[PDB]
Amino acid sequence: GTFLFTSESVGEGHPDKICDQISDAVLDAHLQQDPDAKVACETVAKTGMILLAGEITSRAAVDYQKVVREAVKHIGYDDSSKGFDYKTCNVLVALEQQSPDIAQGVHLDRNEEDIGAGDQGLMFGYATDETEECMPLTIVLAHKLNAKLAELRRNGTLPWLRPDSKTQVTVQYMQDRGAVLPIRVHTIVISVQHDEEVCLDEMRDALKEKVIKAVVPAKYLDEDTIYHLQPSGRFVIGGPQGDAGLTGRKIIVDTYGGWGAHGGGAFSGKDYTLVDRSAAYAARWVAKSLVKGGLCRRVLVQVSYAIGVSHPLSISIFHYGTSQKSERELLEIVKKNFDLRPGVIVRDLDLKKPIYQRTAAYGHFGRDSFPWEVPKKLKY
Amino acid sequence: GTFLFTSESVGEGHPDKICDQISDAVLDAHLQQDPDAKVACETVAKTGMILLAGEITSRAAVDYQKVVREAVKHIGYDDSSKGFDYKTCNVLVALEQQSPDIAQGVHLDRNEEDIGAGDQGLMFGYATDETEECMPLTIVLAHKLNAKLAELRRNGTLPWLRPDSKTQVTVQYMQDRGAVLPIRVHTIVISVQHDEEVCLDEMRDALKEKVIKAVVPAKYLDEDTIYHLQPSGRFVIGGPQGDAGLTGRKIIVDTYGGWGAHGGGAFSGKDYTLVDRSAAYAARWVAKSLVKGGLCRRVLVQVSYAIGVSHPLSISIFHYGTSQKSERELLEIVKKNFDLRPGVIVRDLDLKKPIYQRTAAYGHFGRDSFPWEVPKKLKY
Ligand SMILES: Nc1ncnc2c1ncn2[C@@H]1O[C@H](CO)[C@@H](O)[C@H]1O
Ligand SMILES: Nc1ncnc2c1ncn2[C@@H]1O[C@H](CO)[C@@H](O)[C@H]1O
Ligand SMILES: [K+]
Ligand SMILES: [K+]
Ligand SMILES: [Mg+2]
Ligand SMILES: [Mg+2]
Repeated sequence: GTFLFTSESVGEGHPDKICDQISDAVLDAHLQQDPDAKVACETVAKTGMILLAGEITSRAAVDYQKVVREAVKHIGYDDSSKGFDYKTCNVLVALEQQSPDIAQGVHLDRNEEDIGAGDQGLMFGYATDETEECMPLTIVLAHKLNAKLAELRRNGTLPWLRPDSKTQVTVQYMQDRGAVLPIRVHTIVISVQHDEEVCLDEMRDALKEKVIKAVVPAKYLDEDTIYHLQPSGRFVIGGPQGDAGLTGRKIIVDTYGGWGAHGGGAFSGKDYTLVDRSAAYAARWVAKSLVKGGLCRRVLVQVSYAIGVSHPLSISIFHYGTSQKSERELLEIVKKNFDLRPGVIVRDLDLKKPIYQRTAAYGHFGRDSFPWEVPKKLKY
Repeated sequence: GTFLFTSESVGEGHPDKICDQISDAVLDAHLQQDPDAKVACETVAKTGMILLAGEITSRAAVDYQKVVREAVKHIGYDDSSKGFDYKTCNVLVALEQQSPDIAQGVHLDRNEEDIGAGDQGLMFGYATDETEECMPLTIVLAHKLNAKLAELRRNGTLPWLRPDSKTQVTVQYMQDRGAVLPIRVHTIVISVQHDEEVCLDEMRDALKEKVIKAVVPAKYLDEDTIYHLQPSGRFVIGGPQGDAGLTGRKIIVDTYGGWGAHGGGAFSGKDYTLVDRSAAYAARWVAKSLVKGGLCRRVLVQVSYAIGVSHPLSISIFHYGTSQKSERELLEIVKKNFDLRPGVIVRDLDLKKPIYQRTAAYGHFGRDSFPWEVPKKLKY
């Protein structure tokens, strides 16, 4: 009755995550000046280059050079020896207004409450009672391993670390009436960029003693756990020099690590009218409210939209058999307690607030008591 | 016992799909000259611009200007009146060699059979007996609606159509012992770019009579079906001018439309050593072989890898209760019949053949009898 499940995460300096953080830094900069900014900012990163591409309509005056470079500085790429330097990289901007055809169809002359969806699409929310934060253990551990690397890099415990890292965690689970119970960690992978001077054995020892053992509860680790630590043997070249980055290429790292489902939309760089983000946040909020409310132990929520239409086209609830109530009953409860119009979500989840850069690494869910992580008390 | 499920698809000229097709055109061009080319080609599209970014190590001599422009020509963007023209757009190239640190860790001096994975990561395969091609009806219909638009555009039946389109299909399903049974189409969305001269009513009538009714079996369509046709009211600006495109931003459109699961990796622009693609193809192949072999009606397969390691780190089978055999038994059958090392997958699925551009629109699965769509006869 046991099975394996694997999730991955990446660090703040993984080239794809760099792009997500910059895109949300641009979004936050606009919202600080114009809460109703329309933002669709894609970022591309390669050796020596940050490119901004997309559509922004805003009353703000934003210094893109400063915003991008400050974001890269925060990540830690501040010297050519590290492969990338905020002081001297190229920043290119290819930003235009929102298409007037889109503007007239989505929000122009529409009361905020009844604004249309900024696009069609589908979105999922997921929650599982296997952790206090209602997230799969596989991805929670994966995120925390990268966070520990960043912590030990910035505090100088491991000065040889560089910002680009990847982790992967395989957990053995037990089935429990549709719910899942973690038993043990089966395999951990860690690859992290490092300086030229540190040897492989020193790095592998540190990754086991100072990162994994400092992160993963001992009850999940045993003599049989498999460790793949710096399995490439050498990872000096990294960041954008090692691998092109793009916004929206870590959407499973951003959400549930393969558990639940995904509708395909990226989060970073998008204002609240773009339901790919806001509706995914709302769907998480619904799912966690159902689990924390004791109606189920594990649940998947789908919603979908049409461009220009405020009300969702479909809503679906899948509880994996972990509720006494039928899925139909849960759907009725959701409809009585939630209003998933984008012009209502924005108020409930405070999505004009410039807090988006905080979401763009280590997952959008399970952390920091964002509004979508604070369950709603359900009436039924 | 009924529920809704929604999937979307996009056309060949959706800016994200444009990028996928160009990336695979570049991949195919290299493989035509060098079957062992190492390719990691990202594409970015915005008004007037195609940018290539990434890492290629190859003995080929490729004319990127010709390959990109020929791909855009094939899609149909051949005049400024359409928003984009292969003859006069900018093509920028930021391509470098594969990182030597990656090269030494993955494939250098390693027998082809025992080559390491080109990265860590997780991948899923999925199959469902609800259609002959073992795909969810929602996404099959969504793809076919875009294909019909492209057919009627290219054959001149609807000369006002332009290449950029999106569709979305909501199906009502019935539960059947873990399997799913389509009952009816609940909602269809179609948005497609059009010329300035055609009126909204003419377009909406054509989309219902010449596209939907020509694609969707009448048994699924009834008086209650909801149609959202050109719901924005105007879609003249489109393609990259309307919305920035990036490679790997339609990964759910590329796979199962929200059904099953996804590990996060993009397909287009990647050679066989990059398991994000090859292992996803192999996982589809496993899943379809199990369903077509009569061992289950609906199944999800996970695999995962570590960079530099040939053998998978984990394999998992989820059959939704649609088999008499346990999931453990199915896993044993998979292990006896499949070898999921990347240096074996390449031989079984012929992944050095330059056929990748054919996969980059209308989904990678359920079509064209690619090698991963031809089930393996299982011994057990
Ligand atoms: N030499 C290497 N060893 C391990 N991981 C690497 C190496 N070079 C790059 N990576 C990571 O793998 C990703 C994909 O190549 C990169 O973005 C980086 O995070
Ligand atoms: N005016 C419009 N109406 C409907 N869909 C549109 C419009 N403009 C662009 N789109 C589609 O929506 C996507 C996201 O904006 C675009 O890439 C395009 O496919
Ligand atoms: K890449
Ligand atoms: K976009
Ligand atoms: Mg990537
Ligand atoms: Mg997109």
